[PDB]
Amino acid sequence: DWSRTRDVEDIAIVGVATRFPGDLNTPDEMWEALLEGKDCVTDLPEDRWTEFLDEPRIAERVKKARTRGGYLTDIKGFDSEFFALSKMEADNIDPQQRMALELTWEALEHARIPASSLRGESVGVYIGSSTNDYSFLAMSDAHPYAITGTASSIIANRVSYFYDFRGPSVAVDTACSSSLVATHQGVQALRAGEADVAIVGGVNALVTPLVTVGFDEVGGVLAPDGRIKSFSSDADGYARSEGGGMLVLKRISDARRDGDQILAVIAGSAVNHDGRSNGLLAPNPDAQAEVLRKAYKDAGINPRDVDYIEAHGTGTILGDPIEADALGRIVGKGRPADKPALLGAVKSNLGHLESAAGAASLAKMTLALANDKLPPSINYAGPNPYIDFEKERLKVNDTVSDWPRYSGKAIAGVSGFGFGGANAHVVMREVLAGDLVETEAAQRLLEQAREELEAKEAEEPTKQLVPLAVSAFLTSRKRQAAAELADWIDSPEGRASSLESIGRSLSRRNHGRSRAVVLAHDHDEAIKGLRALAEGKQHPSVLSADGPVTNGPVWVLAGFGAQHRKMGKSLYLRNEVFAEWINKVDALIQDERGYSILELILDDNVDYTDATCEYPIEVVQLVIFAIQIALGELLRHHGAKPAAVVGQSLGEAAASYFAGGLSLADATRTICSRSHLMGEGEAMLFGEYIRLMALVEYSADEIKTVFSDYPDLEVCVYAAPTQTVIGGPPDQVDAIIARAESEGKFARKFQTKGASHTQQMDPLLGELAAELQGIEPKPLTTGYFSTVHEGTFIRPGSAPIHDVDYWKKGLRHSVYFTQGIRNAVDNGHTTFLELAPNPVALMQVGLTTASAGLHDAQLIATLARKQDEVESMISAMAQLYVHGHDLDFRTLFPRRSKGLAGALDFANIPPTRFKRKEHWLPAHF
Amino acid sequence: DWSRTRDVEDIAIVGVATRFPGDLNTPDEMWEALLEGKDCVTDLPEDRWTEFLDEPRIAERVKKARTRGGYLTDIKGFDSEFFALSKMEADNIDPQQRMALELTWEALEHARIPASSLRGESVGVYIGSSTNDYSFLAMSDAHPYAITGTASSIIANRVSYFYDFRGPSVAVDTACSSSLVATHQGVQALRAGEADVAIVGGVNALVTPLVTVGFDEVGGVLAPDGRIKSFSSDADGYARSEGGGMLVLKRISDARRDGDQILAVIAGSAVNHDGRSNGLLAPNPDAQAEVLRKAYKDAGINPRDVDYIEAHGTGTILGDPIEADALGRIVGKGRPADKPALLGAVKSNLGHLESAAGAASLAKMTLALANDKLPPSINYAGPNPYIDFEKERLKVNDTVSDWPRYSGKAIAGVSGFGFGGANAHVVMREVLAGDLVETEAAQRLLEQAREELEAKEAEEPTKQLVPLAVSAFLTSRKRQAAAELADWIDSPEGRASSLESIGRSLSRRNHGRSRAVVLAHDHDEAIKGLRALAEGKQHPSVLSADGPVTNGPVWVLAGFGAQHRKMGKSLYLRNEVFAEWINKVDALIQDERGYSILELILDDNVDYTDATCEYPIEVVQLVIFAIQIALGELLRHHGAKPAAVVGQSLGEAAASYFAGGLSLADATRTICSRSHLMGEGEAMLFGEYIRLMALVEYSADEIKTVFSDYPDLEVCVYAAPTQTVIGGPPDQVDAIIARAESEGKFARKFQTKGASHTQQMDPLLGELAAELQGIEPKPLTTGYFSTVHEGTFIRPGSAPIHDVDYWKKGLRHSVYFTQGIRNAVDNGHTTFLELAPNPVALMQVGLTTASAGLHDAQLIATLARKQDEVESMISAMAQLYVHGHDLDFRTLFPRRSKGLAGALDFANIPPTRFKRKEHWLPAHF
Repeated sequence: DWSRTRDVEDIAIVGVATRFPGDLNTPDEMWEALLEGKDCVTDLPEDRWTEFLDEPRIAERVKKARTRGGYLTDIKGFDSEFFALSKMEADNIDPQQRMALELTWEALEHARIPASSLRGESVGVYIGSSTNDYSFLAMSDAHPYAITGTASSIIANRVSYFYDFRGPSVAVDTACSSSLVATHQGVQALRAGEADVAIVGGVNALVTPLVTVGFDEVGGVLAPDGRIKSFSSDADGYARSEGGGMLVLKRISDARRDGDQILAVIAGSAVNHDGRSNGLLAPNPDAQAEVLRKAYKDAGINPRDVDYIEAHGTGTILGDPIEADALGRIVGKGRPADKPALLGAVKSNLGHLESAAGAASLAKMTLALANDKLPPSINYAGPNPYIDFEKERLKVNDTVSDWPRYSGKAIAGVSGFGFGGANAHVVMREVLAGDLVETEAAQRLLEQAREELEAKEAEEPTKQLVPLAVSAFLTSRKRQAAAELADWIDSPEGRASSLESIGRSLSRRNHGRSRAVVLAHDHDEAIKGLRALAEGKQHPSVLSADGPVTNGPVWVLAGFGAQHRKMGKSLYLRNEVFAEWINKVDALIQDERGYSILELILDDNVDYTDATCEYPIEVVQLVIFAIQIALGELLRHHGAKPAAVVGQSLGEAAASYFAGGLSLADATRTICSRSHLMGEGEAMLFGEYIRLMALVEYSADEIKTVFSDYPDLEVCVYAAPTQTVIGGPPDQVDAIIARAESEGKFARKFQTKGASHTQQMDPLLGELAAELQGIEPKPLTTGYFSTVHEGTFIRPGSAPIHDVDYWKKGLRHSVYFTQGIRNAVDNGHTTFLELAPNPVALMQVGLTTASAGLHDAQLIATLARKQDEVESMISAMAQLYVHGHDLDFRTLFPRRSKGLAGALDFANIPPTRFKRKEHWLPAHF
Repeated sequence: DWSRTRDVEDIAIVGVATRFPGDLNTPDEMWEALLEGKDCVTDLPEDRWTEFLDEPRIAERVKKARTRGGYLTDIKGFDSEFFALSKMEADNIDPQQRMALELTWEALEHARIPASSLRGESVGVYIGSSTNDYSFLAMSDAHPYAITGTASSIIANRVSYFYDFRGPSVAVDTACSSSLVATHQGVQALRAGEADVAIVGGVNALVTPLVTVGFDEVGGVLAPDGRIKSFSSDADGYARSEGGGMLVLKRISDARRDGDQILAVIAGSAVNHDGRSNGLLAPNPDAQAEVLRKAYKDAGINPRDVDYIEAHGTGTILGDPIEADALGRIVGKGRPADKPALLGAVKSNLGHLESAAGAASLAKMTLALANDKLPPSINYAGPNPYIDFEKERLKVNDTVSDWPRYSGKAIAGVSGFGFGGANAHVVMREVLAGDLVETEAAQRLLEQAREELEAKEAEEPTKQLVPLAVSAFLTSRKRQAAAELADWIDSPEGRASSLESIGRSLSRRNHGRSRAVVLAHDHDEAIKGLRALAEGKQHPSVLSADGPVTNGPVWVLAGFGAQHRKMGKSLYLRNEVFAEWINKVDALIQDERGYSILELILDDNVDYTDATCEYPIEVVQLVIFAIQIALGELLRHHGAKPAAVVGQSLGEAAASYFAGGLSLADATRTICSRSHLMGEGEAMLFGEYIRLMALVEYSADEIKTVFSDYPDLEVCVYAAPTQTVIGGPPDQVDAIIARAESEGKFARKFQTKGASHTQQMDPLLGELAAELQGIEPKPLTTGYFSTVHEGTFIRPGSAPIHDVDYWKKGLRHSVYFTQGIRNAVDNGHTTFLELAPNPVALMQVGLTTASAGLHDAQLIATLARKQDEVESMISAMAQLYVHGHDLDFRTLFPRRSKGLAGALDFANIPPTRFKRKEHWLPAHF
């Protein structure tokens, strides 16, 4: 009978913003006032309308009028610096635009949706306004800036400009029901694409008495006392008020997917017109009946099941019976005498907000549905004698009461009728639960580690590290927030939080250009770091910056001499993404070589030297290669992406995969063949043709002059401008070591039996090439710095370069690591990230950057020896976040209890604070 | 690739209204101007802005400005009487509202959709406005009426009030692209229900120089000469203009169903925002590319197939290259160098209509698509050096040219970008052909009649009667239109019309309260009648009235003594609905009695007396009963519906079917059994028990006093207050005839062997009741006047009353025909319609109405003897239409060539004329 004809989604409400009379600037303040039954109407403030006063003719006319209603405590204040506006431009801005910008920010903050994440997205803005009062002050004389400020279209266009919204931006105007119409258009859009999020609301302002005087001149419209008595025997008119409100709307499927908290659900809505009634301003009950029937038909809900109606409630002796009649025809039809539809109006509390009444009504029901209480309707001294509630199945709820839930759930209706004839109705219902629902030995070692780990935790439970993010568009604002946050944490409410809720809440706040992160294990550490961050004092557990870096990060894949007894073990057990990719690489290696690496990573006795019989030279490279892949994909899972990559003789395979030149399977083949061939080749020869490598503190120019006396020696790696790795027979290297010592130059030996990038590789090329057949190089798609091609930068989209000859050249010939780093600095890159079990290449990079004139380079280190594998990747992510690099900070705080225990999560941290300064347009008249 | 993801309909355009500069008040004037390349820009009129002038400070500031653009010749004029507005209220009405009311009327008139037919329907109004200039004049001092007049919401709400629209009524505001946005919302609504017709457009007005001065103060915005040079090397700004336009939109399926002419088709549309660009007023090419891609994706059209683009064309040196760039990215991508997308802008002809540019652009393309020509773009002195048209696959069409039709059809795009960032695009295509597509002897006699009819037509072809309808809200306006229409008919253009096109066009005009109809066979007769109607002179071929009657018509089903040789024959051959229902009744009678009546109707020799062996008393009733059913259903087919019904001893069966008490089959059984039983019963007895009936000029009171001496006599029918039909033995009736003659009272005998409503029926009741078993009386659903229950009115929805005992009582007891008529007059009924082959009961009704004090009763007569069966039902329909009764006058002019020869139909009759009087708000400053 009343089911949907069209298959459409239900819209979800995730945010609310309030700027209503009575200092109701937040939903929490609004909810308390409604329960207490607060009358927010008050006399005209002494400082309002002063521009028109001082003229005896208009002044006495104003006094004769009523001039009593809801007025904002502060309307002139405005934080122009926050919204990037000049004083001259700000002074010529209608307060309607100011409210929209402020309300939009609060709504997203209330919805815990970072405003930065919505930049460039398809977000629609639908706002209702009717009166351009502010434009009258400008024309009293003026500046051209008043054209944009006082325009109605700019009310929404400006919002979509500051927040960078790429969706529809229109300002509707249906008089007293504009807010509901704007909500209707947003709901219809989301059901028909065209957007993913929608900001819907309305705004009004009483800047001049022209409209108020006009209504008083008509007579019988304004109440003498300024109080509304919706559905009462003492109705005598209404009073005009100012304010605004906003809502955030998303498809219920998206809200469930994204983890957003759902406060209420909009099942459907409808709008129509009264047509030819007994005058333009005379309501027509017949049309009101149709829109109610039209709305509930779309919502797929039988009106007999409704529990509460937020009526228009204009306190008119003649217009109230008409509204009740229509409700009885549709809503109050067939109901038992003991199941009336509760009735109420918010205008009794706040007044008649012309273009914002719908927003106030929607907010009231949204909070009521999110909670489980129905606030009363004040100013009810008895039923209207001209309305038969018993016959119409209605009841005016003038006391705090709970939802009857006739149908088992909560359903509400919001109705708003304009004075020109336009009508609208919105159907709302509570959120339901249904809306929240759509290798043998390796196992043996794995079980032992988990049992040992669990047993050790019982003796000493470790305290999890929590990164607390603080950000703002200015450093001064950033540190002010930290001090406010620290004070709240020290308060009993803060002490009663898990310290993971606080991080989760902060991760969902706007991530500005000036960013800071605090690494705290408990509340006390967080307070100390935040207090230090309140000023410029440094702190080991505090990361801070003043602005983002120009260019993206560079990933370094060296993976040489960075192995120890237990690497990749702790993070494998305590992380899933890292373990997942480790297994995938293990399976590929098992297919190729026939053995698993997990038997080595999980085993503790193995130290990769004399503990593994199967060519320790081979396994070491494979384990490092697997770790590099897992770390890179882990960073990708959190949103990180590399602008450029570079490797040093061992990470070329990993670098290719990250860039995109080769697939994971193809890259695994290259490293496996390279590693196995080197291991067997080194064991094949011993004593006769053995050649070892050593490190020498020499430059490229010095190497050419000194290699003349030593013909057989070759250059292997250009680690640093003043350092180089060379290989050759022990006698030649021994002489070089003695020669360098004679000149005071530091040198080493690396104590490594293996030797790559020398003549030993020559026999291996023939068989190496055959094994590598079948690989399919692809376009890079990412910046590259080939150490084998003389450190020449390669742009994304270039032709494939990872052919077989590429790997043979790298294995045999030297690698220009230092040259590539210098070229990257020339292009402007300043942040370098190393993926390895132990950072050893950062020192080499630091020397190159300093030699190139860069001394404040960002050297980020992944897993390091003798440090917890966790709490080191978290720090690496924080540094990327601080310096403006790509990172989804919300991924570090996954939700455990979605829809079950939301109270303990999402702590009540302080909100963003604005510095409001007077901005008004002088006038004399 | 570009096909639709969602299954949605294509929207059709059926009407256009224009109020653009250059006296372009009609599409025909607009189309001619575009072809001629007319520059509608002109200097400021001397009579404009005089209120602000006379002040030296503002006056010299205005002169220093440009003050050159498109201005309306007459803006103050307004026909308040037509729209029911007082002088005080009209003076405080913004011209934007006035244009919307006028444009809406013209659009429906252009679309040939009666505005009266849309009253109470789900019609949406979406109108774009940005500046409330008129409100500044009111506040210079004022009246409260300025609140409604100058409000933006009332621009659309007032339209939906005057025309009684029950759909959405909202006023959008997106600055310079509001008109396109309004069109977008209407298109989306129609695809998602919520409405059946949509009025979309925009309006602007230049009442004050405040906005013009502001732009001049900025500098670099307004052109010094006021001329726009869209896409030219001499672009130096633009000029502001005023005007408005409207369109009528319907789902293409509905337009095809209703016969509406389709001018163009809207495949799809889209809107978005520029986001954070280089300033609020700086356009963003990236967003423009997305909306074009977004729009064509919805339209299911590949952009490479577009043939013409109606660009924004603001004549800005910096904004024009940006628009071209986006077009090249999407539209001009992959095109051959010899297939460019033609480019043009209407702003060059009219100027920059802020909130009405989209309406002007849509109208231009709509006329171009309806025709087969592309108008040029004026002010093109060479391509812009900063735009590479060859590389972007674009061409500025500066000459009259035909559609290239790259894809085989015509496709166009309209783009409008606001100064705040909002953007929109609409895709249009021409209307295609595919869019316009989804009883033996009786036959022998039927063929003879058709051949004889066709043969007779050749000797003398009959001239078809055409009812010409003229109507208006006042008699004076009605007769003024007739004189204008008559003059046009006498003109060569009128003489070149079929005279059926003229009627068809008039049938689709608004049907007001004051209505008139002219029955003309040729043009000369129509002119003579219209000229007579121009004044109060009467004319036999002219039907006129000053206002509708209060209550609905009453249908009278007597069908006694109204048979002749050839009844229902001429209309059966020349009408389909009448023939259809005749056959259905014939089949039912064939099942019951076993013979067909068509053998009698079609036969000419039969005269229903001595020519039919099968009980002429029986066949006569059946033939009359069949005719009554056919006429009633024929009237229903044209929209007529009865408020009440009444019958006289023979139409009770037909009256029951029309009311709804009984089904057609059940009613047929009652008459068949009644007729057959009477025929056999009368033949059963002869001489001994034969009793005949006679008419006597006596009243009911006189009958009671006179029946004392004659015991056996009975009253049969109370035909009139002073007349009565009685039955009895011939001796008793003979004495009554002599007695009446002795007193001078007229009497007759009826020369009828049969006699009903007497003792002869008593034996027939027993068998009559058995035959009638199984009938299922139902609720009436219509007013009834039972002549068997003492003429007591019965309201609709009453319990069934047509049980078996009801028919036995009527057949045996008298019928109170006069009493029922008097009761109907008491209830207020004044129009009586008789369904019978020959009107005989009207005389009886006329006497009763006069006796009750009603002398101007509307007595409408159906088919009459010795008159053409056609041209008599047409007159009956005209009288119902004239007196305000329900009738779809469009059904009398069916379309023959839909989409084939539309030129010869839908003549170019004069349009509605308004009397405009000055209505302006004085101001001093």
